[PDB]
Amino acid sequence: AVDFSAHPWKAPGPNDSRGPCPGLNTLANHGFLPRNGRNISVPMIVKAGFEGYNVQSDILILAGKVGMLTSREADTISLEDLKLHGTIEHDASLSREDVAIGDNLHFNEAIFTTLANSNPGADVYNISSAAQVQHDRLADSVARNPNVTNTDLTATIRSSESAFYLTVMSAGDPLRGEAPKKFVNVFFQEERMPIKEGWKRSTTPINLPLLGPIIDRITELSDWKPTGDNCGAIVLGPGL
Amino acid sequence: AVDFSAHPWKAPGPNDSRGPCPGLNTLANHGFLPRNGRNISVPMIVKAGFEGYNVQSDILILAGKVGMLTSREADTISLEDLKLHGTIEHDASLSREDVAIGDNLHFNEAIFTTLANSNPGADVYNISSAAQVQHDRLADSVARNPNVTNTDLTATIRSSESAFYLTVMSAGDPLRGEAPKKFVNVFFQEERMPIKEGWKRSTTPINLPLLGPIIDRITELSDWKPTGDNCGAIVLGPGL
Ligand code: HEM
Ligand code: HEM
Ligand SMILES: *[C@@H]1O[C@H](CO)[C@@H](O)[C@H](O)[C@H]1NC(C)=O
Ligand SMILES: *[C@@H]1O[C@H](CO)[C@@H](O)[C@H](O)[C@H]1NC(C)=O
Ligand SMILES: *[C@@H]1O[C@H](CO)[C@@H](O)[C@H](O)[C@H]1NC(C)=O
Ligand SMILES: *[C@@H]1O[C@H](CO)[C@@H](O)[C@H](O)[C@H]1NC(C)=O
Ligand SMILES: *[C@@H]1O[C@H](CO)[C@@H](O)[C@H](O)[C@H]1NC(C)=O
Ligand SMILES: [Mg+2]
Ligand SMILES: [Mg+2]
Repeated sequence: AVDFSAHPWKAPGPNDSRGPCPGLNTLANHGFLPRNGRNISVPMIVKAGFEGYNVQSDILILAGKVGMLTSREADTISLEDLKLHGTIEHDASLSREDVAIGDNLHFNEAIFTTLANSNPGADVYNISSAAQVQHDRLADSVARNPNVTNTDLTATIRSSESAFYLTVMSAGDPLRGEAPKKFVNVFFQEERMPIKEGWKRSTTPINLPLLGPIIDRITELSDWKPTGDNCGAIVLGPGL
Repeated sequence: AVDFSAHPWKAPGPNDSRGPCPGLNTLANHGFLPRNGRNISVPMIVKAGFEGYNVQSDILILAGKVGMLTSREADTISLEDLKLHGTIEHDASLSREDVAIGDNLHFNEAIFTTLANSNPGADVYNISSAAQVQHDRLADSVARNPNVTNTDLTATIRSSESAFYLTVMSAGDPLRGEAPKKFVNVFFQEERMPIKEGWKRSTTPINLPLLGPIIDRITELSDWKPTGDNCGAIVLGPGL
């Protein structure tokens, strides 16, 4: 029984490491991960994701070990390391700019406008709105970034990230693939768990069987096509 | 420093986990890594490679974290996990068969014949012989394997592996890029440190600055050329 009162939100300090991921940033901001954002292992991510969000080890082990590639350390990262373009970090993010034409690390309100204005007339974001947002963000990158990378891999990662905001920030049934806008907006804009606002950790485990169909449905509805070579190669370490 | 007398060679039993890598298998056979070949983390690899071979953390962290992708565990592998084709394990190996046409895991004497007969007339293997062997092994895979994969990435990994046998099994000066055949043959054929034969751990650290030029020279002298998509995508986990 995690006591969320024992995990208060605190804004990061000047020497706290933060990355392009609102999920991990939010866990650090509540002390489920180290508040300094440093020396974070995959076991630590597994535990934090379980405690904070009820996200299970299947997805966190897979994504965590890919994330470990971004650091120079044997078995840890700093959250900022995860900005390394072409490992996980990709163009056509929901709340960050493309690395070739801007800042791929920090929350950007102008970029976030697209998500914030989605699913007009409803009080939730859902699978169809998530797909529309992905379509529109990719169109923006294609229009403004001549170095855009858009592949089967990046498209799948992008749908995974949309599935995450729809499930982790849901009103309590992640299967629904819908989340209150008031929760998701706090998650992105403040990297805070919207506890005041009425959010509670899912009592349903969020695992790959739960996320998989949501991911695939978002992709299907997004009118997606690859760009260029469609090469699914990742960057294997920093510096290279 | 390191007590090699506390690290005797013992042949693996039928249940001991062993992989396609003679470097890690040899460390396990001397107990620098667990003799059962299981529950191995990147920190353990870093320590074992330092103690056994004077290989430094830079290369072992980079390679080790890519190797961790081959298991389902948060921060460990079994050595056999590393056989996963298309993460690190590749066609045109020095001592193993290609997975599409044979056994990509165990030492194979028929395959090893090419390396064993290289640098005729000399008592060492060196950079030019290593390059010739790589050329010949790739030609063999191209001739006989209808699913052969040959990319910039696999070529670089193959040259890295050649650089490893030339440096770790050297007669004490790894910069020379040459190793006694009597040492290298024991390393491959027995996965044993050739201590009775007169081998000693390098007193010179083996790191990426040392290996990089050897790797690049081997590639250069092998007359390597791209043969197709040349898409350097790795497999990011088992079962995918
Ligand atoms: C295994 C652990 C994790 C790793 C290594 C990781 C890594 C990343 C990285 C590198 C990005 C930036 C990609 C980009 O937009 O360019 C990202 C984005 C994202 N992550 Fe995570 N993540 C993890 C876990 C989670 C969790 C548990 C959530 C839960 C809500 C989450 C939600 C998101 C979202 C919504 C984005 C999109 C941000 C945007 O498009 O602006 N992640 N993640
Ligand atoms: C960082 C840790 C290591 C990992 C994860 C690793 C992984 C691997 C893998 C998966 C292979 C098989 C590739 C193939 O031939 O298809 C391989 C081959 C090889 N490794 Fe390692 N290795 C590591 C460290 C070392 C060390 C310290 C040496 C020292 C001599 C070494 C020497 C070799 C050699 C010579 C081969 C070629 C075998 C052949 O072509 O038949 N490795 N390694
Ligand atoms: C943690 O990460 C830093 C790099 O940010 C590294 O220098 C340090 O050795 C790591 N280890 C600790 C403090 O356990
Ligand atoms: C998303 O919500 C909108 C507005 O209520 C609705 O028209 C649409 O059908 C919903 N889509 C899904 C997948 O529920
Ligand atoms: C695996 O290694 C961990 C960490 O060192 C240890 O706690 C555990 O007992 C090991 N398990 C086995 C099966 O040896
Ligand atoms: C390798 O050894 C052979 C035989 O002694 C020699 O001809 C060749 O020049 C050597 N190559 C290098 C790079 O030393
Ligand atoms: C191997 O290549 C043949 C064509 O020569 C193809 O029919 C077969 O599907 C390939 N197998 C794999 C594992 O891709
Ligand atoms: Mg991005
Ligand atoms: Mg192989």
